[PDB]
Amino acid sequence: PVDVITAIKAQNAQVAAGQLGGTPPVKGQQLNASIIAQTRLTSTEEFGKI
Amino acid sequence: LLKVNQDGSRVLLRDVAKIELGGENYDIIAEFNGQPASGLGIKLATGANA
Repeated sequence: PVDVITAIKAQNAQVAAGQLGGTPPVKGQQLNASIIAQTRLTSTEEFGKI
Repeated sequence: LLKVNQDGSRVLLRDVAKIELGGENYDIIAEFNGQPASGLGIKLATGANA
């Protein structure tokens, strides 16, 4: 079980992504948009595919 | 000290990254008549006398 627990905690999460063009940006930097990383699970499916 | 090498070299933080007394956050920047300024923005508590 302990492994099952770990697995699930690991492959299923949201994570602190960060930012392109973060603050402070570099002089003249001109594109600013968010990073999206690991997203928490949605399906009964995505949990089989663990 | 972050990691000591075989060859007697020390790897200091000073080396691996630049270090400075700086802003906790660089989102918000304030200028008073163009002169640089920092400010206090007071919002009124619920019900207290202005």
